[PDB]
Amino acid sequence: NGLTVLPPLLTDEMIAAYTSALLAGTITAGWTFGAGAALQIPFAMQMAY
Amino acid sequence: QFGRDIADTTDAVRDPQTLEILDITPCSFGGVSVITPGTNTSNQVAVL
Ligand SMILES: *[C@@H]1O[C@H](CO)[C@@H](O)[C@H](O)[C@H]1NC(C)=O
Repeated sequence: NGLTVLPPLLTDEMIAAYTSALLAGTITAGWTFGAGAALQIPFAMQMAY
Repeated sequence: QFGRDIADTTDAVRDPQTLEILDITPCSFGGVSVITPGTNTSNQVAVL
């Protein structure tokens, strides 16, 4: 009687979605992440870079 | 005659006449919050 735990604002699914979006953007795009180039740089080119 | 919890708080009790054990649970409670878009715009409020 007097103690309460409050839920966090962002649920687990939202955290997972944020991580998924960030990694997908970093993988699909390359140095063009951020600015909406949205073309798709080949991965081996990024590795060579 | 009765049970106790980890914090040594009563959770059950034998009725004095009918030798049966009744569970005990504290009554539900919680905080209160008020939502406002600002008196600068309106006077509607919603509570949680
Ligand atoms: C808030 O109040 C100021 C004056 O105190 C007024 O100029 C402004 O427009 C108000 N904002 C809104 C969103 O109504």
